[PDB]
Amino acid sequence: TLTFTNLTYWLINATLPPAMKYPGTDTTITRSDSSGYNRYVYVSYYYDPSTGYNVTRISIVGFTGDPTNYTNVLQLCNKYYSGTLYAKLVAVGTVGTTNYESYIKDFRVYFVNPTTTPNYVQFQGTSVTQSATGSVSIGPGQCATVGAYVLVDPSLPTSARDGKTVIATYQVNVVFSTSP
Amino acid sequence: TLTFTNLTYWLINATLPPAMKYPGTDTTITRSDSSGYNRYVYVSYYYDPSTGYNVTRISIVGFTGDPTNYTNVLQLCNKYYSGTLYAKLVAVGTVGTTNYESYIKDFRVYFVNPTTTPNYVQFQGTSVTQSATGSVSIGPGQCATVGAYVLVDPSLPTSARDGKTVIATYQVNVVFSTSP
Amino acid sequence: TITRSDSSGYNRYVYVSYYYDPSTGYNVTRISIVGFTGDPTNYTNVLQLCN
Repeated sequence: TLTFTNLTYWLINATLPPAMKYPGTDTTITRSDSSGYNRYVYVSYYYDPSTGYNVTRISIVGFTGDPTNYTNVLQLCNKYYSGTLYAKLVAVGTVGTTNYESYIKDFRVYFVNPTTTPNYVQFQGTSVTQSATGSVSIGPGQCATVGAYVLVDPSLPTSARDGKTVIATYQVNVVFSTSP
Repeated sequence: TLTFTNLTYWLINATLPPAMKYPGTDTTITRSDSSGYNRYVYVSYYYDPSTGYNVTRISIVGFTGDPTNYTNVLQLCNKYYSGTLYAKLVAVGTVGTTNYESYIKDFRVYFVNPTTTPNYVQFQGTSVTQSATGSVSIGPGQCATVGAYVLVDPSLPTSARDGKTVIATYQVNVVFSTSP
Repeated sequence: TITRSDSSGYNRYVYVSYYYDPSTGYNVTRISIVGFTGDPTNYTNVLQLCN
């Protein structure tokens, strides 16, 4: 009954995403004990073959029974879209499983350079107690820097304190936006 | 035997398509890097002479290694019909071959303002995995918006990462009607 | 029975009528179907034929 179509062509274009990640400054602590890793903060990105996400892994060292605060880990800012870009962090949840995840008692990722609405995502062991943060405005050239906060329960077994072993793996998604 | 004909007299004067295609606010970014194009979304409706269709060329610049979605892409928005329009979405497949189509891991199309039953047709590279959606009401005054969701695998060569080259071309057939 | 039309003059979109033409003596039946440019047109119920 008067069924009508349009037959629309769609074309797509590919370019480097405008967010990009810099390793910050705390990747040059260059001081470490016999820990295999010669640094304290690692920043690198590899192409996931399953889904093609620009995965950016980070290695953070936490001190058992003693809270640790970071002030310069990652900075986010537009490098090609020269507009006012809005960013926000959303927590996803634990990925993988090492059965050590009950031994972490608090873990937070937050902005340091721009101060805004709550500006922290908190993980209580395996569950997520803070869903997402608010937006933040970023201009051309200036970047929002991201801190960290790790606290590991001191009851961790001695055999896993040498630093080789991984005790957690958290996914957080930071979402760019053109609106507040 | 007992065969009397019809001799139909069959009146046609086609009216303008009451839906019509509006660029939306995505073309109002008006800002871009030194990538050649001043705009990211090139929405334009062109008279196709090859087969006689009001084909609309719109550009959806999908960023490499990062799933990108758009909110205000296309407006199916009745200005010449005084009733309520009921539409559903069916996709065709591929047009031509850029030899880069395998680099797409997902291409699904979901609206923002109109909300209904699944409301997304999803491509899987060259193949198709979603058939169609349900009906949605579009009447006078209330105006329907079309969205998108594009993800590109970051294994694309840097030469095609400039945004000039077209990486894929798909057909979508939206069927607007006056009845559900 | 579409019974709906924009500012196109005809208050309907499908017409069915028949007149007895004297030139050929045929029960010529008149059907009118509105078209749309750049747009395939399909229908469901135009005419019913049965004894």
